[PDB]
Amino acid sequence: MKVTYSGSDSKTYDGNPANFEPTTVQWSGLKGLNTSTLTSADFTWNTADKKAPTDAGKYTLSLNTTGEAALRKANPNYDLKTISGSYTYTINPLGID
Repeated sequence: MKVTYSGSDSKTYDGNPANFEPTTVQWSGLKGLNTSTLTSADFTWNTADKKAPTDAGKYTLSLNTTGEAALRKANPNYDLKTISGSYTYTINPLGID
């Protein structure tokens, strides 16, 4: 009876910004919840500039207010009063032999 999200992903450092993939986010708590309309724009990187990072490190993203509205719109039979979650994205350092 409580909508939650979780998930994780990673890449190896390549000097390019990370590409968050919303299909790696795992949803739970409500049978039949429609998450098919969510996009990368619906989550915000919890970084200093709120942009996708490049440097090796451990980062998180959170569903933002745009994302809350999108999820609510996709589920008209419900009044989704809480949405809680955690999502971790790691950029691993590049091995140099």
